[PDB]
Amino acid sequence: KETAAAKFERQHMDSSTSAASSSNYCNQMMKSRNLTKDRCKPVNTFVHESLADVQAVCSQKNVACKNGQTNCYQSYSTMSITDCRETGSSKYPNCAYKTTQANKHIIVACEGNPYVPVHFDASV
Repeated sequence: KETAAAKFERQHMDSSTSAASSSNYCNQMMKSRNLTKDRCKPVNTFVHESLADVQAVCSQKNVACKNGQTNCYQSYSTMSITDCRETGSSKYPNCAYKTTQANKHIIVACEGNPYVPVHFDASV
């Protein structure tokens, strides 16, 4: 089975594009990255940075996760990210998403040995 670290990568990393400029980026990526089985996953963010630069966030600014737990880390810099949010007319199995692009700080939850991202907690 897919580890938590691997799931974070599949769901949240997109190092090979620098940004989403296409209105169809999320429609394609949510399907490609296996986020549309059974139900459309409603909301998901992709990060357009190298895996090593995202992994490096686990030793950046320690902050609380949005549930108040202490294993979250905010990137010092903004990073290029894309939010994918299921539209108000989307109907599974034809999952439809609004793509929005921005530079924002990311907040990841890290766990394990090695201590790596396992959840995309928030953006700032």
